[PDB]
Amino acid sequence: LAEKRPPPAPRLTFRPADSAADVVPIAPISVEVGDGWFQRVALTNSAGKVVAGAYSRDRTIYTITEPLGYDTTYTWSGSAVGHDGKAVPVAGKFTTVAPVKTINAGFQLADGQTVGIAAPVIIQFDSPISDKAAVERALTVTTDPPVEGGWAWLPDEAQGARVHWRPREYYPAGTTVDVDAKLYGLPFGDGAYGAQDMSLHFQIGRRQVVKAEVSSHRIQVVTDAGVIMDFPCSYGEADLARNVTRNGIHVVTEKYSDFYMSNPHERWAVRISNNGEFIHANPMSATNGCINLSTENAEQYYRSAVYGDPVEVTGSSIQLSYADGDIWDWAVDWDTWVSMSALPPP
Repeated sequence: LAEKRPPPAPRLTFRPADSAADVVPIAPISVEVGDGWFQRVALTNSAGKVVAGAYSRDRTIYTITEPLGYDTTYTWSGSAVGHDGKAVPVAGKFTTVAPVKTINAGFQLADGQTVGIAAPVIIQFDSPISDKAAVERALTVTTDPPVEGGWAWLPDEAQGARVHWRPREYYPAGTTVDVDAKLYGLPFGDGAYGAQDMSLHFQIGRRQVVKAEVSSHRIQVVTDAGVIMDFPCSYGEADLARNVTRNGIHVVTEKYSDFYMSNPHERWAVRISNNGEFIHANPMSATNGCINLSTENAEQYYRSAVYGDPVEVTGSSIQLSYADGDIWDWAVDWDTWVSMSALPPP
């Protein structure tokens, strides 16, 4: 009487497909239907935590907005209505990748920390890294004002790989810094995967430069206010190479009102290298390896020093090197720094 052909059943498309394994936890997750709309859709993990997602306006595509765990099986549930009014089930599952190890990371600065104009940004991993190149492309640095700088890999330590970021010149005073590392779901190398996304905000403090000419027996501290400290001092006399204040731009890191160090008890000490070079107080009259001040002067200097303040050392036979230990970043040419990037340069 009135004959014809039955019309369209809905057509579900899962990205990722049912029973997929080794799914990367930051891949795009979705279920798309055709010839019909979604009545309900929801995705849960093995423990029944509902994962937040979102429909498309047409309500024919559902998508996950938050990223997933590792080594976790997720399942789909819901229905989509066809032109019938016939509801059809939306049901499926997949398991995310389960890496050999999650490699972590951690900046050596805190959020909101205020530092000197030569502060490097140091990320320290808790493992070696096959694809250093890939971990780098995840990194982003934003400064205000904008400033030229660059990532660079140093020799893996006993904790693991490490990477430093350095602006080519000093930060302008007051510069805000915002660094972002998108490492979650990131294949570091082999079956190892990045622990988690990281981010850091910090600011550069007042411009303060130290001027330390070994032959002058003087040290100067210079700021926006001008020379604010000119002190007589004693440098390391180049008679034995254990006892020469190394040459080049140093960076202040630690400081102690009172410390006890059984070398390779200080007062008002400021560390300017992991080789054990300090600016501090000690009984003298101008030699050694440090930079000696009167107790009174060392105290004045000390109270003004700040993590990341540069100390310019000049006129010395022995350049500051990797051998001296962190921070040896500013004691190499920009081109050689750029060379240490795991990606090729502009």
